[PDB]
Amino acid sequence: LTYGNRVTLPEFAKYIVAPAFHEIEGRAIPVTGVDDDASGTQATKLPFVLVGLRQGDTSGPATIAGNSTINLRDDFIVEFNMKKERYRDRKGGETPFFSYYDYESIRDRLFNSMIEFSGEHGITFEFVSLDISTEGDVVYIEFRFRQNYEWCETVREADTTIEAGRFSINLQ
Amino acid sequence: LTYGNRVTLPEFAKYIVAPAFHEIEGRAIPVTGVDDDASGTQATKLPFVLVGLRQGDTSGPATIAGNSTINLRDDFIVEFNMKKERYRDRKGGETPFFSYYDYESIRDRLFNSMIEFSGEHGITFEFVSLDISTEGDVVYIEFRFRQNYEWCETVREADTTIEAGRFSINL
Amino acid sequence: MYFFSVDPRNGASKSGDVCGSCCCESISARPGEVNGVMVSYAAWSAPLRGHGLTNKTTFEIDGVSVTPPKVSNAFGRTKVGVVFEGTLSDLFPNPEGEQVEYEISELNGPSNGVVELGANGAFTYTPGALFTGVDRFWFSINGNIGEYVISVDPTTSELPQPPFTTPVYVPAARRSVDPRTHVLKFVLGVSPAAIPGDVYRLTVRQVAIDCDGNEFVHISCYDISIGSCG
Amino acid sequence: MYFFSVDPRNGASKSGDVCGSCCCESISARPGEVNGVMVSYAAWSAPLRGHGLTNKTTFEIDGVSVTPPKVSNAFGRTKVGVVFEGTLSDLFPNPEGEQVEYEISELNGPSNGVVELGANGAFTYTPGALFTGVDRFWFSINGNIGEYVISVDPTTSELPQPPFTTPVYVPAARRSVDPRTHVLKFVLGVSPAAIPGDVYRLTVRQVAIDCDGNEFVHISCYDISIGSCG
Amino acid sequence: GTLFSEFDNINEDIQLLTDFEVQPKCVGQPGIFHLNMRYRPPVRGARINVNMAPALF
Amino acid sequence: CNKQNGVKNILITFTDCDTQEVIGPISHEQPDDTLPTYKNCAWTNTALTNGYVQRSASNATMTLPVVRDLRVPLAFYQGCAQVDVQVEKFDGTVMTLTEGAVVEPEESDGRSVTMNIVASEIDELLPP
Amino acid sequence: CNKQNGVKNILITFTDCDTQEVIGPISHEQPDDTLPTYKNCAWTNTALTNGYVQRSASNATMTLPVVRDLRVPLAFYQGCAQVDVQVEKFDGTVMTLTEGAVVEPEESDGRSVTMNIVASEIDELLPP
Repeated sequence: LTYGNRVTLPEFAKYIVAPAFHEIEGRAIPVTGVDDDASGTQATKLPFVLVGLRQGDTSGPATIAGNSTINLRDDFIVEFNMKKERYRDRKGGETPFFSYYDYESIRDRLFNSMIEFSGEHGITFEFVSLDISTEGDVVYIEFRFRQNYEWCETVREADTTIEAGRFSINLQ
Repeated sequence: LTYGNRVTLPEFAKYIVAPAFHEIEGRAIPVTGVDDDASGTQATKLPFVLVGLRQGDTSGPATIAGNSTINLRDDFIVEFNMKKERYRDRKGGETPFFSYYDYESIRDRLFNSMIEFSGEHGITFEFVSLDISTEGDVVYIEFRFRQNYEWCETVREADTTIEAGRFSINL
Repeated sequence: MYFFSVDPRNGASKSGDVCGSCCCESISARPGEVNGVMVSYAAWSAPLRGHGLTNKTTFEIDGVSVTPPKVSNAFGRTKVGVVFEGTLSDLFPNPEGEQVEYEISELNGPSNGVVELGANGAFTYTPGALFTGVDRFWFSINGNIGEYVISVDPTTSELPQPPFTTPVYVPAARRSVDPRTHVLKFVLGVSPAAIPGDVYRLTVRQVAIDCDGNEFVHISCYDISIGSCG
Repeated sequence: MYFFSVDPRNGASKSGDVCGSCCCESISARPGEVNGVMVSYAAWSAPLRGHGLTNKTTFEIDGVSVTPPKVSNAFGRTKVGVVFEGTLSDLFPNPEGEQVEYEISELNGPSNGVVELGANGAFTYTPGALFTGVDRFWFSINGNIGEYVISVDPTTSELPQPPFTTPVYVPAARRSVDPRTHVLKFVLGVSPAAIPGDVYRLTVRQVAIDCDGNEFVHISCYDISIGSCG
Repeated sequence: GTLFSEFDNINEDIQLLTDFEVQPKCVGQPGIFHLNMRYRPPVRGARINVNMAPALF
Repeated sequence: CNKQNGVKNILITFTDCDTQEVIGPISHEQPDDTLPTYKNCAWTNTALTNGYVQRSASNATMTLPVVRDLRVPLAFYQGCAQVDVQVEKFDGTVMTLTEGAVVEPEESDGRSVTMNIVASEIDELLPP
Repeated sequence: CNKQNGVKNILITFTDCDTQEVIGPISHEQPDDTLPTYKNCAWTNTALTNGYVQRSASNATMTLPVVRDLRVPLAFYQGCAQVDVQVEKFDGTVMTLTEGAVVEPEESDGRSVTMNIVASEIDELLPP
């Protein structure tokens, strides 16, 4: 993977979410913004997970001076689109669509995958907030992570000359 | 360049943005406000980059007294307009317009151009935030930079007199 | 490839003259090599806003430490197609009494023929068929290096005599100048017989030109130090 | 290219360096070089609101050190196309007894002919065919540098005699003045007969012009220090 | 103090006149960083000419 | 005028005071926005009475925060290695220091140290 | 300048009373903020009764702390060689003492000695 001290969202989706929950058949989509288009990102068959950058930001010092430890922070959000499934008891009863949905399993498995990836590569994320909201028969579970890193100047080129030489003089 | 300790927009757009990406044919347009007009600033062909001042502010001491180190802070933003291009996969496959766009290369090489310029002249900028947002077939990549400097008194004129000979009455 | 930046003959150079220095530049050379040298007259010809340099450069070679050779050189003549014979003993006047280990280096051998060295200072040179020109080959008599020149004739009358190339030389016509960037290029050839430790001096006289066709002369100096193993 | 600024004599307020009276500006020069000098009278002529400078300048070169030459210079005459012969032995009156290494430097050879130096102070100058003018060449007798000038005539009567160019000289008409920027340009030529260590003095007289056509004279001085890297 | 005397103006005597700019990237040869420094040997003792003036009370 | 305050280059040379082996000069990077501090005069003063003052001898100090270079041991920053430092600001100033000695080591975390260098004299080169 | 209480130069010249060799005059540097202390009057006084005083003979004393110069042996400071000391303050005063003798040496660590010099008479110069 690129960026030895960091991850890009495609890598996040295909390495931390895809090897995780298998009932999504590898449908981990990276988008521009998780709310940029709701008419198109509501078509993929359930269940599917979106990953998109919320806002790129700093973590303290960010002046661009060739040597100042440019610190960075990207805020992205991971949303599960999962299908709620009512239970039927034969006796003629049902569970409403507004019943409680066990997300705790989802957070558990997501965090275990993240911990394993960190322990493999030494890259860790910050958990910020968790929001759950339903619509029709689909529940939206939106994790908002945050990741700090330092931007490594790339130019890293060759360097003018190579010195050597000497010569002196003691004038008048 | 004017303003030895600063770089006015036009100079930013033509010396930092232009020698960067060659896919914008130097279409780094300096505008007054980034949202001053959305019906006119959407005619230039894709891709292209705008540069415009958001708001000018201070950085602490700002009194205007001839000698107080008037400090100033100009908050401007750089908006990329890049044409999204879907990937076609013969078999009736395509990638929707909401697929992820790699802004990382953009940020990287823009920062590189800024670093080279800073090394060439000793002028540094502050990064504040990065926002992306799409619309139809266009992705807007919006950087917000902030630049500190000190404003110099320009008057710098000739002196009132030149002293010498005085006078004296020690009665 | 050597690259030199010329004195701008402005002023700061050598604090005017107070300093002086101007000790001639250094050029390390190895016997047998053929290197290239470039000199940038820009720092001198850029203020003289005009038509740059001209193709009127001049060189000179003089030895400040030569160590005259022990073995002498030799010249021979033959016709086309006919084999040539020669000896290799009368070229080494030895003051002391010692043995003569004749040798022909495979690196600096002939170019259009084949040489079979005899057992006692003899050699047979078969020239290349269907060829007429000059040929050279470098022998190593008891370590001391010398050259043997052969002139093959086009069977009619005779060929003239080559000038027995010097230890250090600059090719006749391999110099050039780019008036757009004020750079003079030339070649520096070192014979395989140049003795290590010797020092030669090369002086370069380059003439620029103004906007109306007048001249501006400049002279510079370098020391070629013939060293061994680099 | 030397670049000098003039003392503007505005108030003559130029804090002397206390000790360091010299007011002439220093100019280093090497035997054989032909350099260019630019002097900016802008500091003195710009307050004088008028038509700037004019090309009616004047120069003079009075020596300071001389170190009189050892070998004398020589002059010869010949017709067009006909080969010329000459000697080089009566041109070096030696006080002491030593040998005479006659030598003709390749850098300062002839310009329209060829010179074959004999074995002992003799030489044969073959001028280039279809040519009629003057030619020069600089010999080096025992290190001492002297010049020989030859005049080839177009077979009719005779050619006049050139003035035996001096150690330090300023070309007749190669100077110019830019009234738009108050800049005077001239050439400084040092003949190969210059002796290292000597000092000459060049005094320049430049005249500016007012709005009505009068004159404003300005005089400056420079010390030409002939330095040499040999 | 030991090797030489106090520089009158150290930012004039010392000068590290380089040429690197000329050197183009199309060649590697570095090393022309000539340095020219002035010299004024440490001042010493010399004639201390004295003038005694005998007198009485 | 007075171009932006801030540091541009920081050079450090380590010499172990036991084996006399030298490392550097290596560059470094500021860990934050703060800048190094200085004191050049080797003579501190003390407030006497009635305007007078006692001029005693003292040491030129320098406080400098840097990010630890992951090829130099941390001991070389904590005061187990003689250091020679050089700083260059944007406005053209440069501050050089030779035979420095890290005094009063402060506990660090392994990625950002604050060295209190003490030297005999610090030299300037006030910009052109 | 005026109003600066402090030492500027300390010259010491050692002469061995065994081999008659001479070393100096070598300059020295103060080890701390303490200044050399002096007493010029070569006559001590003692308080008798009713305003009188017994004026007896005594010596001229001097107390001088200096950093040992790493070329002169330590013994030359501990009272094994005759010393010739000469001090100058910032306000112009310069005090000279010749053929002194270090009396009652104190323990030292090798880098900062405190000499109690005794001599016949010290001269002052009293800046103009």
